[PDB]
Amino acid sequence: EEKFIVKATNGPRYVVGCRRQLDKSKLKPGTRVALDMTTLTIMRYLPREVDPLVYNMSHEDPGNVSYSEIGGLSKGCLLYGPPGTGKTLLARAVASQLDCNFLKVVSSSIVDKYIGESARLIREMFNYARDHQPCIIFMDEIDAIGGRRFSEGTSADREIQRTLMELLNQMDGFDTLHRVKMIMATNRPDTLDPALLRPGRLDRKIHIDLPNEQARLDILKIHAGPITKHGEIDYEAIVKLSDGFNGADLRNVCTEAGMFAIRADHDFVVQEDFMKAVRKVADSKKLESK
Amino acid sequence: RKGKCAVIKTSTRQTYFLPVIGLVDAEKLKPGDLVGVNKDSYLILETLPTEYDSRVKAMEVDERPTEQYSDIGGLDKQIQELVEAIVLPMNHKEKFENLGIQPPKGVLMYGPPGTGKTLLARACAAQTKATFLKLAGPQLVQMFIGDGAKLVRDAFALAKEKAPSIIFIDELDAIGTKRFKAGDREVQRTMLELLNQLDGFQPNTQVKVIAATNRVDILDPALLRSGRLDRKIEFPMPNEEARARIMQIHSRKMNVSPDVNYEELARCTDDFNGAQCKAVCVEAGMIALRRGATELTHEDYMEGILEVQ
Amino acid sequence: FLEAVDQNTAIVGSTTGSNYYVRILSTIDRELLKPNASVALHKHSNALVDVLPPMDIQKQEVREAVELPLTHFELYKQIGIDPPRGVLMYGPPGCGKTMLAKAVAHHTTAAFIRVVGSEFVQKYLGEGPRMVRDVFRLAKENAPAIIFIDEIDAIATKRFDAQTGADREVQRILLELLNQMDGFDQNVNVKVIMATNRADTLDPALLRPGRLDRKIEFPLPDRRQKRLIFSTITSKMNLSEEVDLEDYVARPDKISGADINSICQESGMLAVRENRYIVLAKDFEKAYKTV
Amino acid sequence: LMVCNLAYSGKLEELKESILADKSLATRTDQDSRTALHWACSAGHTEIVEFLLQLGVPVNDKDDAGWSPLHIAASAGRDEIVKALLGKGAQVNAVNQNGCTPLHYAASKNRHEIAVMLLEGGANPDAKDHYEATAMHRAAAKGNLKMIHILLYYKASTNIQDTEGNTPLHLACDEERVEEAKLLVSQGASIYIENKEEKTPLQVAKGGLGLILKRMVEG
Amino acid sequence: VTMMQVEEKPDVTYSDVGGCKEQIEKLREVVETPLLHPERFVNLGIEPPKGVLLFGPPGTGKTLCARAVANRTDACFIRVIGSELVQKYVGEGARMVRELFEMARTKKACLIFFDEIDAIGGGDNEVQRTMLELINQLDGFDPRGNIKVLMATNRPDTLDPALMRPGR
Repeated sequence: EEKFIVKATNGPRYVVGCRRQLDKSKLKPGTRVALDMTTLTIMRYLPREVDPLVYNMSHEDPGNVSYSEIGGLSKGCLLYGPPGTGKTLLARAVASQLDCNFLKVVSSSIVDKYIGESARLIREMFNYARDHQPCIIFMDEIDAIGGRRFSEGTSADREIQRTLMELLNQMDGFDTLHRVKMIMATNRPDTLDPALLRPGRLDRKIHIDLPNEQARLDILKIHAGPITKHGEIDYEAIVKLSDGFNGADLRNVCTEAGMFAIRADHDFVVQEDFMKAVRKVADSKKLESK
Repeated sequence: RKGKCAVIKTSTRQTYFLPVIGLVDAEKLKPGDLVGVNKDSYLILETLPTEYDSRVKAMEVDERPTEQYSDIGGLDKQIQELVEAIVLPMNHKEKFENLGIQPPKGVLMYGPPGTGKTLLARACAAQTKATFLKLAGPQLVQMFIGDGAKLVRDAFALAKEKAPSIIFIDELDAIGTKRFKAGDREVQRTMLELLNQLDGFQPNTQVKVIAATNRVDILDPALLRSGRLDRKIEFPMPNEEARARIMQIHSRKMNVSPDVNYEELARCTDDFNGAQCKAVCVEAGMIALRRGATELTHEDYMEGILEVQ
Repeated sequence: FLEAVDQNTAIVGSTTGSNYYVRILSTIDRELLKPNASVALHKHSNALVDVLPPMDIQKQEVREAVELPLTHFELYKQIGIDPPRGVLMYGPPGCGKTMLAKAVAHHTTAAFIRVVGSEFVQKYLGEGPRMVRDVFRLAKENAPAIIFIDEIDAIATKRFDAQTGADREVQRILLELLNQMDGFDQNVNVKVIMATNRADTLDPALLRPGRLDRKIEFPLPDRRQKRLIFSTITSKMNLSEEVDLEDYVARPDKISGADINSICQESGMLAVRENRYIVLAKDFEKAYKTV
Repeated sequence: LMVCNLAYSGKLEELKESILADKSLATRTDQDSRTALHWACSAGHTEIVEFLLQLGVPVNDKDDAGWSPLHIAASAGRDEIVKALLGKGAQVNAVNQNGCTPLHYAASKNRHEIAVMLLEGGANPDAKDHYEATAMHRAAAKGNLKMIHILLYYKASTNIQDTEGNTPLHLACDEERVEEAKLLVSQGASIYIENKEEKTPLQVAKGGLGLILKRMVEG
Repeated sequence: VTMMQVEEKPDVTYSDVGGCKEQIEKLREVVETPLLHPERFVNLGIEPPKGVLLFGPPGTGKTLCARAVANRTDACFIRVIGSELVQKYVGEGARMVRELFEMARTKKACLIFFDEIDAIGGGDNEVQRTMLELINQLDGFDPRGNIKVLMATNRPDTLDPALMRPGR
């Protein structure tokens, strides 16, 4: 109980003693510890971790105002792709607020270049979700893995649709998901696997757009924060003329009008270039909105 | 009595124990290499990032090119937005706080091939004055697994770690295929990884990533974002007027005969591109030497057009 | 420790693999001179102070020949001693070695030593004897367990050259326990079952009578095992009246294979599409043609 | 589809109101080319198939593999469903995925009534599959003696060469069926035909059973 | 193999023109004239021509290579075959081409011939290092961008040198 056997990383094994400061709590076997070159004393232990577990448990995003910067917006959630963006600013807004973790699930992690045994990763990662009591899952850009398998799919499509069969077997199969939550983000609400569009999984549907005048005005005011303008202020023309646009791309069009105003290297920016440059550039977005 | 430590690994495959020590650390504490260490005490004194694999680090080490933006003619209405979009984000960083402006990081320089978009984006890279770093599409497809992650994290390792530079890539459409095993799905792992590094990274306000596609047949719908390829300025095939302009400014150095009405060459140049007329200029500069007459004649235009095409 | 060349002096192999020649200390008696022991020298003096301590024919035949002597003590003494303690199975095409082991593990409630033949193939040649002596002593001491040695062909082949001296050393360990089992013929509290898939390259010492007096075979057509392996999986799964078992007991008669229950589980993983409520022939013959 | 659950669980008024509200649901199929007739025959419901067959659903609707509903009723053991499908004019010799006939699967369940109904309508007693095997090879492969006997009520052959060259006597002796081998031999089985591995039925039989085989041949 | 590949030997002269009346001038004006008249091509034009490209059917191949070696009126130059790069311990190609181009800088702008590009063109990423780096050393004018460019291959199945060759 006082002196035990240690196993060094280099390969040779040794035996050490007990230091008068530490106790027998951490001295139990199965815990990686640290040693000294002189007298082989023990200063403290060394907690194990995945070389990659630090990466999977460290990526963090700060910012607590983003939860209140989403605009006038009062077992699964579908974030589909009508003419309005912000599917990442909101998930990263609450995810940046707390999220209780950073368990991000990228749609490019189900590639499985080798034989399609991704069931070990569905049951492995979802088994981690069932192990850890709190868990929040994000599924961004699911349209790439959301093939409708209308015709006879090849071996590349059959394995992805087989992972979708595991998703069926773990959503409406023999396993409940009352505590875990998944956020299915995508781009086009037409090829979203109508077999998966059952309301048993996706309870509500949130059309990320700018329908309300108060939501477009609110997002316009939170994006129009650090910009300086002339005393003539009129937001009702910008909000009124904008019909069914993208939020972050409305920021890109407004800042594009701020650069259209910086071409004439004027410090103050009148709202004329906002109406005519948001007008014309937004019409170019309507041209490229096919 | 606060807890703070780190795991060390020597080059000789020997693991030791040591806490986080040294001077004031700002960019440190990352899992990197090339750190300072004395003889046997094994302390951390000077940490500096290494980025090993020089085959990817030294991909295209170019300081600055020779050609400038004043070598073309008839494209200022569409290239002026890019010249602004590379000059104002380099010198007017002070005004970016008064106005709250963040420049876009993804610009889509798309159009038909042979338009000289590579040499034109490089011609603007001479005006950027920053470090120019090329990258080819077919370079991501490698024999070993997980190489594309090392190439992408290497590109953002030199762009993130190094000084403000310029990274222009080309032939992105050759690998931007949205297939529904498959290699282009591996390029969807690496590609969607890069898009995740252009979507999940808010500190990406650093060095831009300029891209160019020779065709927009397979257009990835996920390439629409402020940080992603949002600047979509269409670059069509230059007409005989624009081709006579870029061929005139690209041929302003050779001894060209003053009796050029541009009507014969304007008629012969039908559905051509920029680099094709550049090849006609170079070919004329090739046979005009062996023609005996040091002055460029008028038949050399159609002679080169029918020669190489 | 490697070898003892004379009295009060021996050689000792270091952890790095280099062998050291160190005169042992006079206080230590001859008990610590075991060839396969965990000796520990000093870090500088390099002296040792103390060592560290390390059907129905095979169901009826294995039944009465195996479990009947197992559940009673001293029967080896009071039955007119005969050694059919070693039972050997054969047949490559049949999967086996899992359902008979499960049946043994369920009919009897005791300890079981499941050790596939490649369990001692390591870089340390001396770990083998430590493992088999620890298992032998915990078997003879704790309870009459059963040692399941499988695939003896890879560790039971003759060898004349010294390039593979590890295999000749572990087959000399097989000779060592092959003589200890001769010494353990009187009231040993362990059973040694055995299964192999190759009989051509087997050593003649194992097949010598008195050691392995049970040599059972496996048939290529597992018709009754196909019936029981389909009934044991369809008894819990949804029962379809359309499902037939005659073409699926006649086709594997020609194309014989292993893990048919796992093939039915693959058929369920293909029938979990939720479009087909009960499995049918589509995923049966499709599961056959896939795997 | 929903009609898969309606015909699966046996919802009477839900399926009746569903078809009376939308007549297309009867002709609609799922992703496995299975209509409501295949689900109601696989479930064994009488009234639902009486309504679907009363409306006049095609009885020869085959799935992707080619499984006709008469195989489902024959293997299903439901005499009334065989009465309905044969009443509508089902193909007694329909070709399935593996080229078998409903006689093999009705023989698999040892249902004598279904075999009488199918063989009475004009089913081939010597119908061979892709592997050149008839119902006697499989019924003998499980031990359906009376099924082979009622197959002999229709003058079926007892010497069909299998894909390996095995007669029904070879499989009867391989199954260790003494009475079945003595009955097949007594009814016209051949002991001289050899298979691909060159083994006579006498050699295939163990325990000296070939001596009483040939003894019953000469006796 | 690097110093083993050094070649200074007299060989076939110009007398073996193989019937190609125009082609022998298309290559003769680039193998003979730029060295004999350095100022005529700089003043009369902008620079002397780059070179020619002999490929296609083998036939009597390598004869015009010796014709080019003996055609130089000063000193027979070095020729380089391409079948020496596919060997064990890959990576030597980099130092090989960098030291033979360094020796090309030492030989006062001498001419270097590269035979058998098909043995290094057309996994193969370890070859892509040597041939893509080779393109970086040809298109890269650091050693020289004016002396000589010539490749000899049996098949046009080398697409990377065919798409990178229009540059220089």
